[PDB]
Amino acid sequence: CKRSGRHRAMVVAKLLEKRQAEIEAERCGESEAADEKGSIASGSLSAPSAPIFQDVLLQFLDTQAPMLTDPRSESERVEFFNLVLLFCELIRHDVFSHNMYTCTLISRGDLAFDQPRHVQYATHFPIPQEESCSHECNQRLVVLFGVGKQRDDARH
Amino acid sequence: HLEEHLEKFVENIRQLGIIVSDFQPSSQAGLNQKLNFIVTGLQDIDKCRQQLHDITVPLEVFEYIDQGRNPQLYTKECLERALAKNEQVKGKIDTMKKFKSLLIQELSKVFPEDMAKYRSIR
Amino acid sequence: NELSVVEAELLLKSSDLVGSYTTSLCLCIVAVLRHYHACLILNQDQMAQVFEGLCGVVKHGMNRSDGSSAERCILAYLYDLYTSCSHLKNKFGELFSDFCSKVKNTIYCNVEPSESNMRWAPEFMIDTLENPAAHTFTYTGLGKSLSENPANRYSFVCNALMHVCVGHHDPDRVNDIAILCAELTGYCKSLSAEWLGVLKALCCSSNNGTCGFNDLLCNVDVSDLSFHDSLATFVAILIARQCLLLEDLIRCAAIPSLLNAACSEQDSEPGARLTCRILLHLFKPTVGIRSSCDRHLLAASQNRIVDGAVFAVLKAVFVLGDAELKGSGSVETASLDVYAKYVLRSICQQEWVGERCLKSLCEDSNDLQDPVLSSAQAQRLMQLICYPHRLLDNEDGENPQRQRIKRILQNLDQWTMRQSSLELQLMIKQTPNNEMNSLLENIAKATIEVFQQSAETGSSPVLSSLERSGVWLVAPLIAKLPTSVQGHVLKAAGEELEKGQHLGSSSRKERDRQKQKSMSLLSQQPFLSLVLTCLKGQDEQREGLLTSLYSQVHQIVNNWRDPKQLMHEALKLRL
Repeated sequence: CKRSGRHRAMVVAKLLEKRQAEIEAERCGESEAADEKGSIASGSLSAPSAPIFQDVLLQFLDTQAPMLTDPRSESERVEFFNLVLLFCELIRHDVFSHNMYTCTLISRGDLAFDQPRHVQYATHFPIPQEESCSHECNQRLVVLFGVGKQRDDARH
Repeated sequence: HLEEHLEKFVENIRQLGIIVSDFQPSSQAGLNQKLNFIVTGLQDIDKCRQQLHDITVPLEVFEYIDQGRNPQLYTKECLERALAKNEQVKGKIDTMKKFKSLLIQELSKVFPEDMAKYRSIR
Repeated sequence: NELSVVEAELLLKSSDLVGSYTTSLCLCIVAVLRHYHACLILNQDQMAQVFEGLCGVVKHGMNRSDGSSAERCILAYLYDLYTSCSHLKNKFGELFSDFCSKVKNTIYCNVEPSESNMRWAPEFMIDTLENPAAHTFTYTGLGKSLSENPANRYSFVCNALMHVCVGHHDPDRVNDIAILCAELTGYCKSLSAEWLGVLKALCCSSNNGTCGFNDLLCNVDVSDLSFHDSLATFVAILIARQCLLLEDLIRCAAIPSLLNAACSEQDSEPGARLTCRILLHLFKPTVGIRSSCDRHLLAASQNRIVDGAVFAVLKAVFVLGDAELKGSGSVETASLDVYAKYVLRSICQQEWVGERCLKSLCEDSNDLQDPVLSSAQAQRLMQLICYPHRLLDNEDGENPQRQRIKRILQNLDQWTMRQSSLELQLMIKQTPNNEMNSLLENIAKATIEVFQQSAETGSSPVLSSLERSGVWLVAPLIAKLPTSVQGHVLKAAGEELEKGQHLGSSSRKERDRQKQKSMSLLSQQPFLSLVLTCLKGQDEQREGLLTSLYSQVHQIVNNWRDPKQLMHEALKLRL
């Protein structure tokens, strides 16, 4: 909130969209050749299912928001304003492991049950990946907000 | 109708329970089993409602949706074959029309008297 | 980028939209793209087509020399992307060599301006100035009249200032008369060199002859302070097309108005207020434009200017708040001393100004090298730069510099790292060469209470535990300080370890609790981290801190005769 300018916000996403897939992929192919050790490694098959990628960095950022949904306090508003666009451009450039980024918020969404912050997270995070797949984008937006068809009028 | 909504809620509850059981369920994981049982009960109620409806379905659409075929495209081939056979019989009828046209003019040019008599007769 | 194919396709259909819809609304695309130039210039693949796309649209305009302002400003932005990237020099370097001389000849009208003494008539060229609100005036022929005689531009300026003040102050009408003023000024090549008087005579109202062209003061009122909101917006659109250069704007406008701001009586104290308003909105009822791009043209046009004038702006703001005024007359009827201070705080209330100044002082301390400021008056000045919404601090004591140190160290965090460290490093050059001992005792008593407050925080995640433990933070701040500071505090850290044993006078009850605190100071790894950086570059600092290691090693060999191995690492740290 002290220093600002979203030219910095574009840099950190673009410092890390290509670095997460070009220095770990050198060691991923080393792991891709030596990942067949019995039934346990065959039962997992982590490397051939998806390349090894930098992950679980989302858990450093979900803790630092007790009620970060308001403009009544001026410093944390631009903190929250930067927070959602930074979360947007990680999805835009595919910076993060979005295969497991989605599943953690599914697990946080499922095990959640003035609203709690994990409900505040998935409601207000902007995903720019549109018309990709209905089984990943469209069906995720429906099930994350309970039961009730009054949300279709705002869709209208 | 309400059966489709019950089936959609059943699928949503099953997906939510699958995602919860896949992760480490810290709370009462019996709520997921209760949701699955409620989904099964809603499916049974939808089956009873459809039994009151008495709706019939053939089995070919089952392997079409096994391939993943939308019902709209099955209706596409249905309307397509209907219009194609309609065009085929229409073309056959039109060829029959021009054939009897050459018949009428040939019978006129070689046999004028009886053709004129039948024209009087109809 | 692909309007060039649309322009090529619709050239044969030949509507009125050729050169108009793909160029005037292109500037709206240009204005947003200039405002986010930093995002486009960052990645070097998408922008390569942008310079290719912008060239192909205006490929019938590489050889312009007498074009319109909107035609020039987009090609100025074409020059802006070319100048801000060396990799654009390679692929379209062949079509820039002819493009370089024709574009820059419009901008290179840098000369001493015309000092002609024509007897100013307040009626010259009355045909356009009678009612310019109507669209009956064709704007291609108006630029021909301004080009043939330079005095037409002078008289157009004089009477338009009468219309904005006498007429109704609607924000929509003044935008339209500013648009025609912006396009006609940029219609010809050398219309930017004749602006020498109006940039001074609109504000300098107590000279009467040094500026010339006395009709500027004559035909309009001065004491009215309502139409200058429209005037500041009018020159903001005017400067957004680069019609006002900055190589001689200081010689024309700024420094004549600096002497007439602080050193003026009520004859130009509203004129001193006019100095404030033309510079407050230069970089930051109301003129509410419907176009959101027009509210963001000045932020887009600010990329070509630098921090070489903001310190000169804030220089005269202090002196306007320094020379006391009593004849004023609560926004403007009060004194301009506090109103200059209102400008001083509201400039740094903008979050852009605070970060841009602090990075500049981290680059070089020559931004605030002016010796016009006093000691304590400059001390509060960078505290506005440090924080805009801060309280005004108390008056000076015997040690005014020491009290400025103690306030910033009571509230230490990671976010105020550099502005605290900037406050220290300005203080070692503002202290003259006769009294570094005055600064040495200033860093004596203020840093021993740091040693007490590091002990006081010790007595009573990572980042949340970091900000409560700013003794972790002050050592890199000490690490920025020169070697005289660390050598001096080793004397200060030496003496507090000397008194640690000597307090209590070897008591059965009073020494042991003090000796408990003395070995506690050994226990906190801040205290070793404070001094391990200090052991580099010291000549006489052996005897001070080792007095603590005298009595601490003596008691533990008697305490050893009595958590099995926790003391072993407590013995490795003294090694």
